[PDB]
Amino acid sequence: MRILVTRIVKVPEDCTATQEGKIFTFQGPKGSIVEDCTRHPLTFDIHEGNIRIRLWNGKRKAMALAITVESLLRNAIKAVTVGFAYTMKAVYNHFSINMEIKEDGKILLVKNFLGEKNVKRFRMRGAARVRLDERKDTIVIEGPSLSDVSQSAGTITNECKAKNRDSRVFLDGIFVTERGIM
Amino acid sequence: EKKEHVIIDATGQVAGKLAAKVAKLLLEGVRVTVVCAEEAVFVGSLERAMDKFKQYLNKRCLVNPRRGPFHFREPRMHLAKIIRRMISYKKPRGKAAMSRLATYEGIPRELEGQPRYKVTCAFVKYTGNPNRYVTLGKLLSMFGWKHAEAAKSLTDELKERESLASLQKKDLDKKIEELKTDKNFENEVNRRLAML
Amino acid sequence: AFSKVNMTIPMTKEYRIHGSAMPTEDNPRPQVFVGTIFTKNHVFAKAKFFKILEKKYKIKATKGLIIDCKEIPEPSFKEVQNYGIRFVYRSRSGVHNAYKECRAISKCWAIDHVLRELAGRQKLKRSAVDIISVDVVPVESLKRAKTIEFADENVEFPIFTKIVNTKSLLIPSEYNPS
Amino acid sequence: RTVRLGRIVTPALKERRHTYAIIVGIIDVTFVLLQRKDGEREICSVANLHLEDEAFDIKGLSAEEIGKLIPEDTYIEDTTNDFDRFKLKLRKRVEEELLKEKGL
RNA sequence: AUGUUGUAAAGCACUAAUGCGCUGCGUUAAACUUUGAAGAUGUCUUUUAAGUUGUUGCCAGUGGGCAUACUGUGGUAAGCAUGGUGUGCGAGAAGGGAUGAACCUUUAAGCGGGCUAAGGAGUCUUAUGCAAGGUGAAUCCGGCGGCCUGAUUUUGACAGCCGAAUUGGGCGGCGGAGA
RNA sequence: ACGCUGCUUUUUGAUUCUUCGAUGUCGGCUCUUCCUAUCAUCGCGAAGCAGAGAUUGCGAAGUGUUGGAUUGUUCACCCA
Ligand SMILES: Nc1ncnc2c1ncn2[C@@H]1O[C@H](COP(=O)(O)O)[C@@H](O)[C@H]1O
Repeated sequence: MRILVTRIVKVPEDCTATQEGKIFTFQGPKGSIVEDCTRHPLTFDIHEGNIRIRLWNGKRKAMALAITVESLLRNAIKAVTVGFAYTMKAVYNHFSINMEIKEDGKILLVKNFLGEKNVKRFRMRGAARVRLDERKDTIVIEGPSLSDVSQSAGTITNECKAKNRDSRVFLDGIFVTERGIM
Repeated sequence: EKKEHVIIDATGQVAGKLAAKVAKLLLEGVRVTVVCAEEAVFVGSLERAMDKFKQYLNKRCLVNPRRGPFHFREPRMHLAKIIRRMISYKKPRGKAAMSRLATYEGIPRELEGQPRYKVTCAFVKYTGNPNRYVTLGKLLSMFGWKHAEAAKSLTDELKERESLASLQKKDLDKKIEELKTDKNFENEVNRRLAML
Repeated sequence: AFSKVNMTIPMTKEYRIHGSAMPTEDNPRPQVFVGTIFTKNHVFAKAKFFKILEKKYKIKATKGLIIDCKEIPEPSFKEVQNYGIRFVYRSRSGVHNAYKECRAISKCWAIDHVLRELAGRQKLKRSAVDIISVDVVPVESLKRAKTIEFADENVEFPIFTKIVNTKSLLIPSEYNPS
Repeated sequence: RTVRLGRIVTPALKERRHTYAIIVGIIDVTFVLLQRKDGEREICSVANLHLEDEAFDIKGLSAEEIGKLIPEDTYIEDTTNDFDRFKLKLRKRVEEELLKEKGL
């Protein structure tokens, strides 16, 4: 324990923060973000243009919460300045996996996939667009948010899995291979 | 013989701590109406409150369910039943005390400019779990209550037209103030004061 | 400011006792012992002094003599310092040792404060504890981190508990009772 | 507002909030040592205090150097048996009976 | 003041048992005792304290008991069966334990004035507060400004150049599986 | 394996507290409801899971769980 603990989050040149009662609003040269913090028992303010977080007489579960809230704010800052971009790759043994884009990178269709007549359809989470890279069979997902880019990729991996057969032999699916920058 | 009346507002009030005090007023001959009955709270998590309401629904006379216990899903009817079971209501002194109670979701139209009170010990911020609670309206909407959006509407329209009435009243307090500080005003009133 | 319940006068007291075996004509003028005891009650202090002699020597209360019993009074001027308290205590299954520093305004106020903390953390009454010694620790022989941090000057912190500023049953709807 | 050596305080109830004291010792997060305006030192818990917005420095101040910083008690004894407070209510009644015909 | 005793515990001196080492170490006893309590039980002295009965007539009911604190015996055990010492219900109301033959207080409804006991002081229902922690077995798991013991480190530890604490065993409260 | 700790009230004992101025004593047929320690159907783990067929585990009691020969039988045992 301690009597006081303090954390600092640096705000770079382009980002411009704003605070309306525990609610933080960022705006960089890639979009906006609203990072709400009304439910946490900690103190917020902007000191020398930076974010400051304080905690008085916290035990160990409140100290673990103060460090996780600090690292969600630096994720929201680098979303509206550099962005996020994930890259996925489809692999197979016998049946080619055909992929299509329906809206402006809002829907992703997945054809044959192990001889299926069914057509899987995925909808990207808010403020994320799906694109098509040019290696040979690769897609890219981009947007000004880590929450939506990583949840859209994790759904696609979780839903292509070859039910009821040995997973050591039927190794087909779509995996993440590069977590990068816009 | 008594003729006193009290309007009680339940917005951040623990539901059990308010019911025990409202029932002691009814027994001592006071008329009570509780408004905004859907905004009372239960300390804890929503998973703990749904498990307790689910065991309540299980109680049921197997021989004939029409005789059986009756499970009310409206916030005004459910909170009235918590006050009733604070007291001995089968006896005639308890029947009279239940005649002095009224309950509402939102605020009805007739009680528009009259003052409301809160109970000093039922504020949720005096417990050790401030910011972990469920309102009575969110819990009951998950078992059948339909009119949760029509209750928030009716309350805000009355709040706004109860705030305008305060602006008209405050400005007259300034126009009357300057008249009391006048010249022909005082020399008049000093004459009425002159004839005791 | 008043508190309305007096918290500045402790419940514990201190006594300095001289004792002996009861003289005979086969053993006239026996040996004299002395010690201090923390407890309530002049009467409680004498019985505990004889349970001490009976377990090391074999002198019992029915064959013993109390020669002197003095109560040490509280200090007149109040000031916060650091203390250290040796003691043993009885459990569901045995007897144990402990050390436990703290801050107080006297030796008997410091024992009341240590008992007050063993009642929530280990669930002991007060009769399951025996005090071996109490003394003042200067500033740099401190063994615990909690006392080193509060013993500093220029300490500062806000408080987050609420306050009841009225003793009515019903308050107007927009009043903020804290 | 913070707890520190030299902060002024007042009791919690809003009545009986016309007396003052100063903090001259810190025991733990719950208990402090106070010195009242009269000279007495007492132990109180922070759930019975109301922190004021003025603070001082007390380093070598012994007991009386440190007792001249406490403000004085702002309490007024009362009078006006029944006839004194009858006139004041009499003066105002004529105002509304006049202020009605003037509208407002 | 002066006699009697062979239990509990302990022990191997007798009777009966029990492993090793080649004098020691290890384990036992309702029908074993070299020892041996707490407690019981005789007599003298009121020329010790404190307190304040003898002889005999005429006659009733009763001879299925039960509970409990402590303590034995038989039984895998039982709200089972059967002994010992005290106190109850029986033949005992009233206040309290939500409810109850036997539990805790206390021993019996006249008319007034005072105070307590057991048990309690959000509400049914008469009556206040202050503080510290917190949010059914074997057998396992976590935590704590708790305590006891060890080791490593500004001559740069632990984790993966960095700059400050890291860690092994236990104990006492608390929570979770087994359910 | 050798040992050790539990739960249920469906077996059969052990006991004798209630009923002898009487509580109609086995099985089948008919009809309703409840339990979960799940047989099938729905979802999901492990493998000495290649596929097929099965084996073992978890969530789950909504709905289903038949027709006959021999025996008074409960039970049992065969056929479809
Ligand atoms: N220990 C603490 N350290 C820092 N901020 C706190 C702490 N406890 C509460 N807060 C914050 O301070 C405010 C508490 O004051 P209040 O909302 O008036 O009860 C809220 O904004 C909390 O998020």
